[PDB]
Amino acid sequence: SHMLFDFENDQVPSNIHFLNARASIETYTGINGEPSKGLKLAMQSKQHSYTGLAIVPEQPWDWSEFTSASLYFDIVSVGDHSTQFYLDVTDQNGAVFTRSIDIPVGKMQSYYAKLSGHDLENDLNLASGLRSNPPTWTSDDRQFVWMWGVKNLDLSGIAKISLSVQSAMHDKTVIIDNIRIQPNPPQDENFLVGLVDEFGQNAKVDYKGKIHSLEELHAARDVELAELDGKPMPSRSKFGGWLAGPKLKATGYFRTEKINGKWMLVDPEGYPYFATGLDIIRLSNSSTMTGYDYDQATVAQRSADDVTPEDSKGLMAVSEKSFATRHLASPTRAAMFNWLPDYDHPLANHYNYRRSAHSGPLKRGEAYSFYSANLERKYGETYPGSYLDKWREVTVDRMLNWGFTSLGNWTDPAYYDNNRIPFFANGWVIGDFKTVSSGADFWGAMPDVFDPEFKVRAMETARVVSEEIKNSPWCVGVFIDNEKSFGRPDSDKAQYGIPIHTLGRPSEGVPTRQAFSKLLKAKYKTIAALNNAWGLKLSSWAEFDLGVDVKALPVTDTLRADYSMLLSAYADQYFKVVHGAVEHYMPNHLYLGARFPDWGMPMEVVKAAAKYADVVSYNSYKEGLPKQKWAFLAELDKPSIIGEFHIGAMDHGSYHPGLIHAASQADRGEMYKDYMQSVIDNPYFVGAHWFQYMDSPLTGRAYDGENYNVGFVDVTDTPYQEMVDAAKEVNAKIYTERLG
Ligand SMILES: OC[C@H]1O[C@@H](O)[C@H](O)[C@@H](O[C@@H]2O[C@H]3CO[C@@H]([C@@H]2O)[C@@H]3O)[C@H]1O
Ligand SMILES: [Ca+2]
Repeated sequence: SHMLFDFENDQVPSNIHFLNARASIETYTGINGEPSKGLKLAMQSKQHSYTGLAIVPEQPWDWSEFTSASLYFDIVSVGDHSTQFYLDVTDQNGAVFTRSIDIPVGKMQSYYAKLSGHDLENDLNLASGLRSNPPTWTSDDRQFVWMWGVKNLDLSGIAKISLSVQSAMHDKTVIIDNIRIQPNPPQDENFLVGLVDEFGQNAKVDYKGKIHSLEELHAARDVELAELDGKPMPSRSKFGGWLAGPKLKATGYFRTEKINGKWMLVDPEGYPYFATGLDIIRLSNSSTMTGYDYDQATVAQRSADDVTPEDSKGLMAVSEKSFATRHLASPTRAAMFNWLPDYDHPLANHYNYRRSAHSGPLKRGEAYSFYSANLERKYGETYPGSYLDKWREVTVDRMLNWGFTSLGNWTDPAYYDNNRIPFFANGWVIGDFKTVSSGADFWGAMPDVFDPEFKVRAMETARVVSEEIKNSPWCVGVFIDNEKSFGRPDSDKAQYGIPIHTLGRPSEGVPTRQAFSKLLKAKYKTIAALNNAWGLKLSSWAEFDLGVDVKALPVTDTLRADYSMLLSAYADQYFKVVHGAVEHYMPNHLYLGARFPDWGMPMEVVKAAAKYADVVSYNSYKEGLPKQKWAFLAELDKPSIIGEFHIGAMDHGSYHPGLIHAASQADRGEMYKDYMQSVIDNPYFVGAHWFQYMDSPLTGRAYDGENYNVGFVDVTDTPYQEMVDAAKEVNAKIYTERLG
């Protein structure tokens, strides 16, 4: 194709810029086995949470002739750690896409990111409904995995090519060579055909541990069941705390306390407690859209009062009447599957049906859970559905064997009386209340928390959670909601997106806007004072109260101060209402906040949670908890919990490793241990939960197409032994590390 950088002139090129990284040209051994010159990039990524290089041509490259082509890099890690690279490609209009992949130590390989062609011809997926696809051609090269952003850049002007390492726990070093563009090979018209075998596995790729028959599955089951004796790790108290104490005052419920400078939970009997475990201990998210649909008059409709969003509903039992009306809605989906059972087949009962979807080519449709089918294959039936009871018992035996102290978030309520391991409960506050927007809402619109109907719904949410947990001492506490779009950290406008978007609306029929207006009047009194403040020329408060377009205003210190007031009042009201509901129906139990992702934790909102929540919860998909990124915790002095993290890999058939990437199954375990060490060393954290128990389906979970290697078990319900070992290493030292 077209060689951009081969480094053979021994220069570090002046249009490649470095950020917290040292670059030089070094002879190394390339893919063709010959010594060659490459760019050695030693990133100072232990110290700095963003490191990397950026190629910035003096004028954007005009690549418009490349109508079907990819960008290639030869890359390899050097030293002790694999490197997850983020590739960010930015065009001359500011449009960006992000791909990512693991870069192992050892053998150099070629990595490519498509610029145009093939499968590039709130939907983070490719057309298929997979977050990232199998390759559209066969080669030994590795495809950069799709993450997010604009599929089709303006190729007549590529402005920036960025490779970065972010929030690492270690210095990372790579060698890079042969940066080039190549036309795409012809597209394999079968690239999405026959992806899945009868077990839910990658049909086209054999890999270590793959199941090739029913008897191998039974052999896997027999080996494991032989080792599970139901026994907890040593010195765990009844409720999974630390028997060696010091023993503290016992209240009969889980609670928080600072134990010699380190925040802890304290179990119902008074023993120090630290929460470890897995999220999604349920079957709801294990189904994948098959491509078929049913007659709508055969489908039960959602009640408007239901507290449970569609994504979190139990797998729906599909009726024979429904199945009789089966028709093809997506040929592309349907051709993915080598095996799906007839309605007559004993495994037909693992069909599901979703009535909505966040992302993907179908808004609704038939889905099949291969994991669930494999439970039945593994454990059989001694009575209808007995494989589900057996799954739960095995699941609990596993967690105790593996040393986990809890069942994490989104545990099926059938586990809530297990009375062998504590669990975390959850509810979602959903309904018909009025909404507001941040201007970039990810999962859905934000609630208008000043609408009385929002409180009516928070109350019903808590009521139902309360009826599920039956005031049990086994419930560590209650998460409410998840990853709400309180505002992105990219810029002041993004962060204050809720105030900005809401200010643009009228006060009439917008209760959050009325609350905001009240605060600004009390601050400024007259319209002329507000005019001076905001640089506006409004004729009256009445005019102000019709809505003002402040999106257009650059954010000044005055504007920032006013937006901060408004966002604080919004978050205060949210947490106040949710906390009041939880305390009303579950007065004994901890309220665990709203699970802030890195893209939705503006400090005004964190502060509001620290006021009402007993434990502030954050989701953090990174290689660990970097010092500077989490220094703000000292200010709040609140016990905190990681609700989600994970590390995935692509050596066990998955097309997508997940959010954070390892070189292999063993490397996943090593990265789990590094992540958990950073939680364990942090004095504000009282636990961390891994998302999630099982891999997502190879062809994408029905809700939004995530198709990640993020399980402790694969589609066949076989544990990843490298993850088991890493969890046991961690779980053996959680208490000795925190207490001494
Ligand atoms: O295009 C939107 C993206 O923006 C990126 O900046 C986020 O890191 C991404 O974060 C992801 O968002 C949700 C889907 O995967 C998880 C990840 O944090 C969240 O659940 C995503 O929000
Ligand atoms: Ca070279």
